[PDB]
Amino acid sequence: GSSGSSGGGQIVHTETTEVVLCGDPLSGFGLQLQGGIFATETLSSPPLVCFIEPDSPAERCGLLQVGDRVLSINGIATEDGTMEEANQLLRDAALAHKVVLEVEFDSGPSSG
Repeated sequence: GSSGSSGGGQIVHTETTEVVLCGDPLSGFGLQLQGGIFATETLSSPPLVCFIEPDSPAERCGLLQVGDRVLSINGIATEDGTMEEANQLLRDAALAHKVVLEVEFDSGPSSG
């Protein structure tokens, strides 16, 4: 199951942030993913936050915003799935009243 590990290695070359969203299965959450046009097709890259709902849970996180990336969802890699799956993954999560998203970025002097 969860076997502990240790010894050496190196720090992650990239950083990430866990976005915990909560909502009902009806009202869902409040976030839109951005990726391939077609649904029935794997994702070579992580989908971006196409859009976000105002006063929504995804927005309440603040940290989240259009442009962000979604590596995995609840531990499910988006690149190892299809657009739909990603969206669907958000559905099942909604039914849980909780969801976890993983964003990618280089924690540092990100000027813009």
